[PDB]
Amino acid sequence: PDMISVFIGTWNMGSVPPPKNVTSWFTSKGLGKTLDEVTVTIPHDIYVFGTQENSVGDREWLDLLRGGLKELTDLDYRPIAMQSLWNIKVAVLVKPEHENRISHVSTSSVKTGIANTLGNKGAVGVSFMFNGTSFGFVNCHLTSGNEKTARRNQNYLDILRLLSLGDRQLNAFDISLRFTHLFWFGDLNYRLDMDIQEILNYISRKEFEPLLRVDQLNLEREKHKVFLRFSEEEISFPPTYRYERGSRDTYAWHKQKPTGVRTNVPSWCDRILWKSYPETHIICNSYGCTDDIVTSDHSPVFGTFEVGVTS
Repeated sequence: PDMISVFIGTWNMGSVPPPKNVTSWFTSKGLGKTLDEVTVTIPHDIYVFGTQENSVGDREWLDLLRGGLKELTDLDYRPIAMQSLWNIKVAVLVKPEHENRISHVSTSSVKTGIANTLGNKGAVGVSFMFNGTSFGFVNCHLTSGNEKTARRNQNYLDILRLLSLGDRQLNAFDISLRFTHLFWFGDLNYRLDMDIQEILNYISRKEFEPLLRVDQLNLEREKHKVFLRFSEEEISFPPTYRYERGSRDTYAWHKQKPTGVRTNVPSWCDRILWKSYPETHIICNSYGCTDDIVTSDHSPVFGTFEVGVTS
């Protein structure tokens, strides 16, 4: 073809296995810029899944994917690559009609953290050539905590510099330049710079712009300190973190435990960003979160893209 559809899913699963049905994730049905207004489920050319706090072993986890897509699309999707760094996992699967259109499949992982305290923070990446065009997919999980924006940016640049995706002719290059299309997603862990009470009312009024204007990620992009020249689809879905398990009508922003009280204001922790080489084309058609996948204190986020490929 000339254009291809690429699904990207990122989901911090909360150290807890997924439920049997996660169709909503795969089909971009939920809140935000969604595909609720389609009934024929049209398969995508490439499926990319990023997860954080994944308790499922690497082998078992790719089976569920392969199966969920076979049951949704009737096609035996071929897995191209998988990378894990402890509980950070990414997998890429492809429509069988494109298996031999793919080459130079690379994988890498990097453990961010100058004295990374728990040490489950880092990234995993895969890169490959679809016909003549090269792709990169970075799934990461950066430093947690409301006040740790500085550590998150340092993690970003550490991933940026120390991750060896693609082949080694691209090495003086940096990741934002090694690839035709570079998708960066995961639990970036940036939070809202506002007090609990105002955040909740804005969410209850469905007024998201006053919240997005104090989102830490947006702020540090606007200070030109991270993700320089990356794009993000505008966000029109509620913060995906953090919910009580069981449902999606309760932000667990102040739960007391024998390990200390945790005050995490609702935030858009889970993001899909992208950067393309100039004069190359890419359009985002969905960007949202599900509202029925309840196993995790995060809700999964989806993004679909039409991407141009050569031949």
